[PDB]
Amino acid sequence: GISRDSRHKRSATGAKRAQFRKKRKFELGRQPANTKIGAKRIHSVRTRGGNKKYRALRIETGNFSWASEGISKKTRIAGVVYHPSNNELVRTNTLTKAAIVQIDATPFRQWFEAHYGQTRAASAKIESSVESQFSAGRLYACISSRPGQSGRCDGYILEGEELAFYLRRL
Amino acid sequence: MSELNALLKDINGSLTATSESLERLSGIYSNSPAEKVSLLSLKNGSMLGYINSLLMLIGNRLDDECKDPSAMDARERSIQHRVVLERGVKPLEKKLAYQLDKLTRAYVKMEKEYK
Amino acid sequence: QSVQRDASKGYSILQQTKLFDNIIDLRIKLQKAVIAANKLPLTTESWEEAKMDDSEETKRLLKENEKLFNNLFNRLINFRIKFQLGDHITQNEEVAKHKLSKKRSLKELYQETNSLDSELKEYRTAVLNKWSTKVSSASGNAALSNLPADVQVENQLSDMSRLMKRTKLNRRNITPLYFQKDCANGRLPELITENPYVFDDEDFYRVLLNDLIDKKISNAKASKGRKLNYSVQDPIANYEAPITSGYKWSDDQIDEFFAGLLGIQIF
Amino acid sequence: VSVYQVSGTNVSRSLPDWIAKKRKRQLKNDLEYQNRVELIQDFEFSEASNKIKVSRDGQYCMATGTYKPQIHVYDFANLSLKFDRHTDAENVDFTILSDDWTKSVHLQNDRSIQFQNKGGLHYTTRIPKFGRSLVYNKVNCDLYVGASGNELYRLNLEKGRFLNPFKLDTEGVNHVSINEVNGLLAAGTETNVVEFWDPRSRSRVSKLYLENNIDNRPFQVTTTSFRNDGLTFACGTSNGYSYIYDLRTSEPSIIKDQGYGFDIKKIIWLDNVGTENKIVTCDKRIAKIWDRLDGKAYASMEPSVDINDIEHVPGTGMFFTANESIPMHTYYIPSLGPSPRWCSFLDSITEELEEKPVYSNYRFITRDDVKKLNLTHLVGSRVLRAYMHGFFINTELYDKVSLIA
Amino acid sequence: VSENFLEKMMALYVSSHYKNSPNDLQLMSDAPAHKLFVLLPPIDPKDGGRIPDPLCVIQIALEGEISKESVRNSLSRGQRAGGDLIPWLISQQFQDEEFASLSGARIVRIATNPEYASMGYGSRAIELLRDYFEGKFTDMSEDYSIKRVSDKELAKTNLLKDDVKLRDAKTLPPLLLKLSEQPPHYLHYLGVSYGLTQSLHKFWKNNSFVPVYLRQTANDLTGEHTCVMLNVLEGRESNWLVEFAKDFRKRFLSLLSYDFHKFTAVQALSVIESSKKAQDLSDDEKHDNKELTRTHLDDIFSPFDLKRLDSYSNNLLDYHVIGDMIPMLALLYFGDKMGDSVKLSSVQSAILLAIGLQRKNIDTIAKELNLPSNQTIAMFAKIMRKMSQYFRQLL
Repeated sequence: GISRDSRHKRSATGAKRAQFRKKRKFELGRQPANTKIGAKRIHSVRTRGGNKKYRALRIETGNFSWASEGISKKTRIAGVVYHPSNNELVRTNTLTKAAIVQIDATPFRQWFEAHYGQTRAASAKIESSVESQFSAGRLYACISSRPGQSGRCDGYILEGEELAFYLRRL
Repeated sequence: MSELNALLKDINGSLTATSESLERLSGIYSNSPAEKVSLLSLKNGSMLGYINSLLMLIGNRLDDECKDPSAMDARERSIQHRVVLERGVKPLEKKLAYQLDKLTRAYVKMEKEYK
Repeated sequence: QSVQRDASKGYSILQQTKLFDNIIDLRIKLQKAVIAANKLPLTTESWEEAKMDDSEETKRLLKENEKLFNNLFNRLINFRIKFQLGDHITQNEEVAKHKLSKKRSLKELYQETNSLDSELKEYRTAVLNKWSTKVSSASGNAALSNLPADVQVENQLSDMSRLMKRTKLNRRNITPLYFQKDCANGRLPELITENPYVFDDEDFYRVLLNDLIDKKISNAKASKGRKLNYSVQDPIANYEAPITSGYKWSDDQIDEFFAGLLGIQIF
Repeated sequence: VSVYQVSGTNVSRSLPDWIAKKRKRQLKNDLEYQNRVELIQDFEFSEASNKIKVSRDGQYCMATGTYKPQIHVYDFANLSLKFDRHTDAENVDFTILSDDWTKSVHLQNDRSIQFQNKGGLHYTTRIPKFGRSLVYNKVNCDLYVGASGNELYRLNLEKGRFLNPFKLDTEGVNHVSINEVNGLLAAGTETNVVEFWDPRSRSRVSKLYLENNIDNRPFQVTTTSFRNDGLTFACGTSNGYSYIYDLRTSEPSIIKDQGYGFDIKKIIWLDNVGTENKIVTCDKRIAKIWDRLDGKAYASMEPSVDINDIEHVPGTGMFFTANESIPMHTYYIPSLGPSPRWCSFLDSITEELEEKPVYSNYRFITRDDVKKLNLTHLVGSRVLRAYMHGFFINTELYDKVSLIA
Repeated sequence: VSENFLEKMMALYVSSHYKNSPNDLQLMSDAPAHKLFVLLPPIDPKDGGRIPDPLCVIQIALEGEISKESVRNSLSRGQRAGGDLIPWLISQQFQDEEFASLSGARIVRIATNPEYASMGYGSRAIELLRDYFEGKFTDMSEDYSIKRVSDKELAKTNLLKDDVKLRDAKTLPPLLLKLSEQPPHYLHYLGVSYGLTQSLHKFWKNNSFVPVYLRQTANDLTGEHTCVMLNVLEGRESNWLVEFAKDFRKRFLSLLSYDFHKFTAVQALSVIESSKKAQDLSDDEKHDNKELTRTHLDDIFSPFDLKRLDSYSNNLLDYHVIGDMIPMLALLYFGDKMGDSVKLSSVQSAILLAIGLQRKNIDTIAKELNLPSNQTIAMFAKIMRKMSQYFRQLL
């Protein structure tokens, strides 16, 4: 039933276009895959051609990157904190690209201690807000993946201007 | 440090804060026609007295002379005050309990209505 | 109008009840003193030896000790007098005010304690009689005519010997300082585990804690439908039919029950 | 009390169901697979289930899925999936208007109310703000939709018109419920208050401020349910506290807390089963059965997998749970009542059922909460019995210690 | 004011009753034992002393305290003295002389407003009753007799000049009295007499009354059997009720088949349960059920009979073949000789009671419980299995 055809839309002048032809498979549409937190249910999709798409209905772990330190770890997802498009997705804890979420800080903290030998000093200096988040034990992260396409919830830690932006939005 | 001195410090620390409760408690009562349940006021004065017998118990012990290490005068008063609480008051208020609960709830309901 | 009296007494009861939790807090805080006091020496030589262990140290604490009790207990005897005045326990208002004004000594402070106790004793006899008569009448025990409360107090007070032995029980196993030295030297006539000199009110102290514990528990923009459109949506028109029977209760009972939702001598 | 799992995954909680699917071809030789009996054929969603509801006729049931979003309909008389229908978006809520499965309304997460007739999807309408619950008024035939915003949406099926919306003092409606005998509606606001509104008029009869002495944490009203008697009213909070109110009086008659500190997903009154003074409270992990009057726990329901919904078959000891697992679990408790008519010989095989049996009786307290309550010294004592990460304590002692802290 | 207030109670009293007679009015005013008692809503101070409407009105009669000598003389003569219904009936049925001496009160009638029925007002009134006679309403604020016309006044008045006037309002006490004001009489029990209906039986069971007697003759006007239910007060001895309850239970169980076979199994089960609640009232263990002995088991059932029961549990036997054991099994189970080992559901007990004691056919049970015959058979075969296991472990 979902279609992407522009024909059903009326013209730029506002003229109501008549139905040229029946809906076609090649201009089909599919639903949103409303990914949520929990023990990782996924499935595949057969798309146009021999290609396939992975649909993450639920996922509790994701590969998140500390860009400032240039590292990446797999960590458990805490919960959705802010989504710019719709707050209901935040209430429903729906996982989607650009969604602001909370993640465990255990692996990042352990790596920081390992590499820097600190809980040399100048390099160990990082932002104050991220240090506060470490003290809390949870980190604000932004999902850079599209779970409803690739089946992955990859993302990155918020920092600097973006972190301040999403903190003040919070 | 000597055992007596550490003990004496504990008594000193014990007393100084029993005071601030005492001024605080005396302040609120002095802040308070309303007639009180005369049974309870006895159940007050008795257990005031019990605490006082405990204080004369403490005081008699503390005297470096200790003519009365057993502090028998403090003992008997503590007995009398505890006696009245446990068997005189306690059964009577149990027979009395339910309507006291009915009166206090009535006042609370009235105050909630007023606010 | 009787509601006002009923409300006022409830306030008095409430004020009356809070007063205990404040005093029971006083007893709770004093609990560390009685335990530590029971650990103190017993005989003059032990006190001197306790003093000789650290002479200069033992002095100011003893002065800092002695000064506070005179301040604690003197304020307390003032504290006691005003109640028995205010609660009508003492009938001589002028004498009570005179006692409050004057500053009293330790020996005199003991005398007031004896008088305050003695005056309270007559109050016990008068009080315990009245309610026992009332409860007896209220329960039909008057119709029947289970001892009077005052009689029970008198009888068990007559069983005076038994109750020290309960007090003298050393449940906590407190050993006062230099107890062994006093025992060896024969300086403790009463002894010559139950200790006559160690006082244990732990069973009672716990009960008030439990009672205070038990009390509080019981007390405790147009697009996408984003604006509202009231027009007819024909597909849903007449999707169902209303049930004319209505709600099971009558409307009068209904409109009633919502009102109460969540709140010649005639009388 | 004896509780039986008629159907569902019987593997360890940590073990996922799809791994068992790989194991199924391995264990085809094992006898227990042959001996295992299913109640309804295809009583599973490809991935998971959200909500489950039974027709008032009692010969049909309705459920919805995650992928593809289905609306399964199972015929109890036929013990099979009557049909399968895909939906454009994931369903949030639905109610069955008709006696049979023919006429239903489903509230989707795309803020669209979609109406299904026996033939198919009839019409889709779009509400201004996203909905949190849906309830139908049989007397007036007006669909009321709770919403994220303060205003509560009113749609009148009879006139095909959307009528004026109720305006609420606070934002967020979560759950809405209607008393069939009074008609009073309770809206479970996000804040710790429930608003009571007159159906006949457009008026707030009153608003009740829920109060919890034990926890000072803010809590939200998750669920609301009226009793058929119509005088008692139940509330579910986000903190796992269930409140039953005699609606005439402000004070709560009984306060019951679930144990795990999680949202109460559903409350069901077990009047029809017999021994009417019984109530079911459902959290994500456990659905407990207890007496409204005594508060005593009668039976407890502990699936390995989280619960999304609970439904009871009227007049029987049968319960249906909409859950995260591929197979939705099915429970039979003989003591409450007889098995359904269609489940004639379920009784015959009660020995063959699993008969699953502390956690319901005791109070689960995480390690961090133990620190908050300064109960670290009791770790290792009989008072605190450690299961999983939480130290189980008596409910009375928990209310005790909380008052000190 | 009394007239208006007076009318209002009978408006409540007559409404509950079917066909009231004016004679009861003379009973209520003149007879000494009857006391007039009313539940009222909260009095709003702003209403200026206007009398609220009666929500519930209860009629009690003080009965008992019968001289022990009088009991034998009347019992030997078979003559029933007027009044004191409950002492006489219980004494006649149980031949107990001590009960008549006991002081009690019969709740003659209870009346609740039909529009407000089922809201719990009746339960509240009784729950407050049982507190009053228990003495829980004591006076907390630190006379009600009226002077009678003197013989001097009567002698001084001539018939012609008689000024017959209403009694002066000052002399009169208040129309309504608070409980704390008026002391109660010392009572041992509260008793009732009513036709055994499920709603009423459910009502009184929730009120902690226990059964003592049921008339075997149904009342012709109603077709209903009157049930006598009794509740003892705290602080009073409780034993004699417990013995009465056990006897009634044995009496009831056996008599189910004669004339109460019409009763629904659910209704019969409730009566048994209500009696068993009386045992739970007695924390004392001096009077307790006796577990069935092996010797008694052998006397009751022969070995072949035990083999017969086992085969049915194993399903190697037909239902009709085991029809023999049923009444004995029902008696022993409901006699509680089976003990802690054997327990059953409410439906399960009803089925066993019906075939065993109401003696109905299994199909008759099927229609009554709205269960198809197969489940009743299957659920029943489960019943027989558990006892067969119970007999096995005893052996």
